[PDB]
Amino acid sequence: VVKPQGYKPEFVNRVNFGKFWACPEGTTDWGSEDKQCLVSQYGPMMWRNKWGWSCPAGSAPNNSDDWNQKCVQGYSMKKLIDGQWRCTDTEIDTGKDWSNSDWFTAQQQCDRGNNKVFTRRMYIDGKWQCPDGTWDTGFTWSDGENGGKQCKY
Amino acid sequence: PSYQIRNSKHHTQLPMRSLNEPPPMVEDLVDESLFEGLQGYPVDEKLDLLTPPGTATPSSEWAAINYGLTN
Amino acid sequence: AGGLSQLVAYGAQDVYLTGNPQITFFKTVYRRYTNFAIESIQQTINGSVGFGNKVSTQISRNGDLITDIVVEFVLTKGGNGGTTYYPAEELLQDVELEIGGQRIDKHYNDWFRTYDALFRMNDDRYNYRRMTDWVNNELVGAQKRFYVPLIFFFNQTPGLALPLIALQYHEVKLYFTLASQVQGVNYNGSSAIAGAAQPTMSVWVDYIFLDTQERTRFAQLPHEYLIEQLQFTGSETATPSATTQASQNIRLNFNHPTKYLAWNFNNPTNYGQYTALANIPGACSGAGTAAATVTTPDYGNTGTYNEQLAVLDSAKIQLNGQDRFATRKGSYFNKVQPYQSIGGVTPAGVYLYSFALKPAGRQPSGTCNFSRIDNATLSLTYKTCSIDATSPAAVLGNTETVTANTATLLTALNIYAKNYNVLRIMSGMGGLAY
Amino acid sequence: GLSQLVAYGAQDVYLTGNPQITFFKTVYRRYTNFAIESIQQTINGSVGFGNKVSTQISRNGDLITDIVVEFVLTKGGNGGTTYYPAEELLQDVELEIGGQRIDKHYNDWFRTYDALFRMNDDRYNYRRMTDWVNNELVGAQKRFYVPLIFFFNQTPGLALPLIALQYHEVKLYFTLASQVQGVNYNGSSAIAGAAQPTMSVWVDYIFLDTQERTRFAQLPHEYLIEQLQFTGSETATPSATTQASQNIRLNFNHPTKYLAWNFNNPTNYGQYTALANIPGACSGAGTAAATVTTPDYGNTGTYNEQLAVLDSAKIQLNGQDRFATRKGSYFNKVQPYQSIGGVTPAGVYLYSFALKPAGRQPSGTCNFSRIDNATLSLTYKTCSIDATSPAAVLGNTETVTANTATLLTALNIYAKNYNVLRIMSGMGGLAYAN
Amino acid sequence: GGLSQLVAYGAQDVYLTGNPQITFFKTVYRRYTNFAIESIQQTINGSVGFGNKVSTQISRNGDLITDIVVEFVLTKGGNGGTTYYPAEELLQDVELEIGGQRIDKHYNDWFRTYDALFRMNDDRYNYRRMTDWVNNELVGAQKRFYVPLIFFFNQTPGLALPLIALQYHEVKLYFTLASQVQGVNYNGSSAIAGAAQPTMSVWVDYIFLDTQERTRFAQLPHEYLIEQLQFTGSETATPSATTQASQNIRLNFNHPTKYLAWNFNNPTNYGQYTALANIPGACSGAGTAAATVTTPDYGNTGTYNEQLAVLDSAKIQLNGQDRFATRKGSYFNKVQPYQSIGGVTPAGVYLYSFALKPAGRQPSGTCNFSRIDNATLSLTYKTCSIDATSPAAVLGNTETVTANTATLLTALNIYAKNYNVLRIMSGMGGLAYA
Amino acid sequence: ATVTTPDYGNTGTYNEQLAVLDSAKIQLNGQDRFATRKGSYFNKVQPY
Amino acid sequence: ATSPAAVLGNTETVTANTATLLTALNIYAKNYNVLRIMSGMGGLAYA
Amino acid sequence: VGFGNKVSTQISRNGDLITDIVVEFVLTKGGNGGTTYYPAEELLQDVEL
Repeated sequence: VVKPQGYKPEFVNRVNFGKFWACPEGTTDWGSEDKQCLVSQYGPMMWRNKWGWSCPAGSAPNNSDDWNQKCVQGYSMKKLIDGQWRCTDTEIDTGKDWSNSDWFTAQQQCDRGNNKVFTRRMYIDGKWQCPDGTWDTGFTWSDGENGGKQCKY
Repeated sequence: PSYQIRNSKHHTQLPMRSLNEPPPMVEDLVDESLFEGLQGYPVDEKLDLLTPPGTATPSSEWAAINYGLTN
Repeated sequence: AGGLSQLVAYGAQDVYLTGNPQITFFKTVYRRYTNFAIESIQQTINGSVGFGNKVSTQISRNGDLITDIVVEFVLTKGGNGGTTYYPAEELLQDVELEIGGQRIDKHYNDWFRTYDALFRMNDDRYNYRRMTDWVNNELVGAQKRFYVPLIFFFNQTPGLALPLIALQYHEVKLYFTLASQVQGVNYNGSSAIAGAAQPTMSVWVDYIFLDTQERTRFAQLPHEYLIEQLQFTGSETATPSATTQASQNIRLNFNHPTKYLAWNFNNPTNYGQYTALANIPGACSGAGTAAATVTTPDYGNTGTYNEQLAVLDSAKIQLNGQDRFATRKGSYFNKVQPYQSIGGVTPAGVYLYSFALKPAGRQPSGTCNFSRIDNATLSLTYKTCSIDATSPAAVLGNTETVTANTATLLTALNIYAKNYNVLRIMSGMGGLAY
Repeated sequence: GLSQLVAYGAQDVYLTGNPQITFFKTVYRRYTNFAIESIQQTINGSVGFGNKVSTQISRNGDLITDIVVEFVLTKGGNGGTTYYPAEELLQDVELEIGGQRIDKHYNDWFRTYDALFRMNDDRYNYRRMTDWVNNELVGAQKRFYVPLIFFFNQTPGLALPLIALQYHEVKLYFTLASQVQGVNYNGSSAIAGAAQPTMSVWVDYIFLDTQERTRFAQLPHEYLIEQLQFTGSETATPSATTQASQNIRLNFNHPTKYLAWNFNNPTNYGQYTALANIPGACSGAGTAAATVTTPDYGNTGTYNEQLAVLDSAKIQLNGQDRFATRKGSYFNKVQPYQSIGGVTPAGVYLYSFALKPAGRQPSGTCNFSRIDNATLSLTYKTCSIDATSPAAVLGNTETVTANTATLLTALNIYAKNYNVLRIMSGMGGLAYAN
Repeated sequence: GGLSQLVAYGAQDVYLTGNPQITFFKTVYRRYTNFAIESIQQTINGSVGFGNKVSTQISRNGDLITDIVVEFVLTKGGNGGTTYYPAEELLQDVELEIGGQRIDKHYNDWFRTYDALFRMNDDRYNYRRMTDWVNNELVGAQKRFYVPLIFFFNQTPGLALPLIALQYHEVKLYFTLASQVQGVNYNGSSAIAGAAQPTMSVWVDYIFLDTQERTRFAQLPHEYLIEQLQFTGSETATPSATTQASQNIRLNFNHPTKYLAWNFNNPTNYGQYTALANIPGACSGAGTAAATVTTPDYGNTGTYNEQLAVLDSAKIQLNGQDRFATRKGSYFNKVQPYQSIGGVTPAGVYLYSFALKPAGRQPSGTCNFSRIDNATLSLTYKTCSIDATSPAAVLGNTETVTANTATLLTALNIYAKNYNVLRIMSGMGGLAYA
Repeated sequence: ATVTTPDYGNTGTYNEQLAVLDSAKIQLNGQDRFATRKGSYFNKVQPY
Repeated sequence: ATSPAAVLGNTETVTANTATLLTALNIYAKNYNVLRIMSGMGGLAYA
Repeated sequence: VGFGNKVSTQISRNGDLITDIVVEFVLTKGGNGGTTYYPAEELLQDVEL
């Protein structure tokens, strides 16, 4: 008899974007080192945190078993920016604020469609800076073939 | 750009050995600039399709023909 | 003296050719390959075979991989030599390719004719005709078995063989539509031929049998294949006339990284007629004599290279209204494009514009991703239909911007686009990426 | 359906990356330093019709490739009387290395080979080098060039390293036909005053520079080469009242690329089809003078399958069907379509065990050294058609042929296989005997 | 079935499938630099007309260039059969200049010789369709012709000319239009009253590179291994009725030469490389009462009938030493291209290759004439004793003789195709060797 | 009767011979979302 | 269209000559959005 | 296109931005001078964006 298999998540490797590394665009900046990028739509509630599983940084819990697929790829959180709990300009606020939703849908708020690794800067501090919740990648609108602006998850 | 972009490889009308017959390289198995009969992916041990450097899998070629390359 | 007198004369200019040599030519290394065998197996045809009927087959899981598919037909002649034109090709009106219940591709009799006209050549083209028509002056009542190869991506190369062994849960099917009428077989123009026989059909699939290590590999691993698909739409031709050069803005409703566009104008009445009829040898039924008519072709000689009888004066492709290339004459698409990109000869009335360096190859070589073009168009300018088709002096002695008065019969326009997609197989199932 | 699948929402965005190669800038490989020279060999024995002669290839260069046998003939009659006469003349050629037969070709093989594997203008140019193709008349004199087709005569990649064979000689033995049609005999009738042929054998030698020449001279070498296996047999001749059938043992060995065969009338070189009173199908065909017992020699070959004698065939291995029975037209038209891409004349058949039998690179073989019972099973057409009545021929059915088709009583079965020619310590021979 | 072949596995399979290296059932692809191709019209400086010299300059619209097609619009000055590749005849020559340096130059005769040797099958036919009238057009007919250029960058993407890297050098083309074109503005020596002047346009296919490739071209130095044509005209040692003339022609060539090519011709009639005769197609009106052997059937000027060729035999000497044994003209006409090209060369056109495959881009053996102080082509002509007006005299003649009209072939054209290096740096380009 | 003006009060009808759709399919992003079906599928079957 | 026999007895793939008058095409799509009301105000969450 | 008919067009995304739009019409006089008044303006009954 041959032993059955579970989710078996598919994870790619982070790439060199010039003086920094980041996860490729169809993927998310999941976990670290062994599992750096998620490819499939769900992944292994990575334990490393702060320590804590949420879920972690860029994915949110779903109502399932098989830890390997308990977080769904492509989300974040309200992430307070300046004085308002807005999603990043390139993110889509679902509307699931928290109070009007159950635990699973309350966490799945920003729908990071087409912006899983990089986003654009925001006119928040009056200076066009990297969103409060992300790392400040050195690229600009003049720089070609790199539409992402200061951002990384 | 930090990429070892090679020269072109077109279908030539003459077979050519790469002058490295004792170590059989894998980059010359898919190079159409030397062979002329047929083209196949290089099989590693236990009949595993080993993709040599420079070439790309069919899914990667589809991603490069639809979405685009990089810099 | 002799060859040595050349060999010894090594100079500075030779360093670029032979110094620090990388290769030789005098010993070929051949590449060891896996074991495989090819077996021709007949498939079951469901549904009734006959003119106008739709039949289909499900390709059995006999071998591990499949490639070449040939559909056999047995037809009889409903008239004498000169009445048919690639009738087996005409009969197979269309073929649909389905994997896992999903439509992968679809070819049409006209596509097969267009494809051949543009991409086959020399003795390949002749041998092809020998398998789809009567080419030895056969007479009425003659019986012949025809072999129509399919040209889906997997029917062209082993490199794209479909991994039936990897499709544990999915079937591969071919749906075949048989034409209601086939010229010179069951109909002479519009007239049915009393006593004409119904076709006999058989579908043959050439299967690849693999050894144990590779069969297992295919059965267990996911597989992705970069494949070709044919996009096609029929359009109404902005029919030209004696006093005018019609023009037409055709929306190119295509998607995907298109390798090339191809098109033709035709008289839908007569299969394969891409040009006007005329009273010049080979251009019409009875051409050259008293009995000549320019309402019916000499079917056996339907194809021609005489561009005078074609209707395209000029054309350009535009993307979102911007010119893709400068406007060129119809003869540019008919003669130069295929010269440059294919290397064969294209019949009048058949046109090509390639986006690819080598459109006939497997390897991508430049594409037009029409999925990114909101409004792609084809702009055609037609020739003036002023030539009296029944008078060779007018037909053979005329200019560039004109054609036959009978060219107004070419009211159909067929535009094709070949593009690249991905067929994925995983864990026993498969279908297309997009 | 409890297996794992992937949504692939952006699988391709994820799988992209940087360019690997650019199409617009070619790098040419630096090659070795060599030169090519055409050198005449000495032929021992008297050359003439029916004579056996031979030549030893002189050690003038290091490696050899192309070999051309020149013949000078004069027409013994007018245009229409000869058919590839220089091909006919070289009845056979045997290749001996170290005293061991490596290969051997026959005039009929050259005809079969050409008919099956050459094409387009190459085939025409070939004909120019072996026949009179511009309506030459009696007494016309021409030099013919018959290229040999041994493995080393087709590619430099298999150049024979005479330099590496210091203890072994390489020889060619050639049998000249006792009669050549339209040159010294018209059918069975000798042509008085016909001249004997002039013959010359040319070998194109490769001169290597020091580094490569030394490696060949000192190192052992293994060349993957192609050998012909052949034997003739009686045909189960069909007749007016019956479809003959025959179980033919295939006495072959080695990993065979393909089998090829033809039926013929041994009376007339190259006649693989029946004769008929239809244009080109017999001497005088189409006129009152037509005789369906003598071919139009200049037009001996044809693509009209109606005149062929094979209805269907299958090959069995170890007594079991290797593939489903297919019609003679499958072997004649489809196999070549799929495997060669040229056009094969009626009466000539192919069944490949290889993906690309026309090339050098192995692409699947049938190892007959591991097969206990290899049998070719043939079914012949009924010889009921009156060849003197074009209507009878041109309007016939799939299962019948000409009454004159019963004259095609000889069957020639050929096979090409891959062996290894090994050279070491100045000596060489085949890796395998069987 | 197929399994019965797979199981037949043993020792002789090891060298074919043991330790497999590649699988034929899986295609491997390469990520190529993204690019696009756009057709852009260049203008012409100077007045276009017969006998005029005009020129263009290729603008930097794209980054690299390849194909160039010169369009001409010509009328027929007579009926079908009066022209022969007239657009090819018209473009007397094209000179390629980069930075003011002459890089190369082609001649109308070269285009004809090149075609005669290197194009073939339907490539050749399609080519003819772009330069001539091949559908029996009549006087007054008008067509657009497309004459592709054959400079090294016009044959392959691999040599796309780097306009991008030539910041300070323009690429120009000088086109000389013949003062007379047969069947267009002249009929033999007579002018055709009312003949129209040609309309001309030069089209260049531009390659647009992506950012990364564009950058490399701008920053990196480049070198290309390219082809050049060397050419001089010589008088033929005209043979006669009573003698076999012979001639030693100095081969004033330099650089690594891929091959030599030559022909003999009648300067009056473009493309005439053979003698005229009263046999079908060999002269104006050949085969009938009106036949003349002073003027060709222009539409059938070319022929494969060697009996009308002038050359008996030839050899090439290097520094007074034989390079190869003397071979007959038929050896250069038929065998050389059999071996080296695979097409069919018309009578009167000869080839001698120093290369294994001269038809390709990759060098495969060259004769460097920069290291040969005195190369000579030694020609022996046939005796001009055959009365061309007597079909039998021609068709029944011998190897060493030809038509009395072969003495009209007073010109000898010798070409040499060689390899040089085009270097690009600091925005400028030019050749490495004189 | 005039086949240029409708019987306005009876404009609607179930007689499909007067309809113009032979067949249709919904294509998403360039590829068939379901196999092509006849106009009567969309008119009669879908709502059934 | 003026001949009942022509209409009533025809095939699946054909229609009336007067069917060419139906030149306008109306395409509708019914979808779901979210209407939110809060603090005395409201509107739709998505485009 | 005709009197009383409604026609329409979608602007392709050919350039990046759009400004001016000019509708061309070809009209003929059904009578002599003095019979028309800005007829191309009258003809374009309405335009909806």
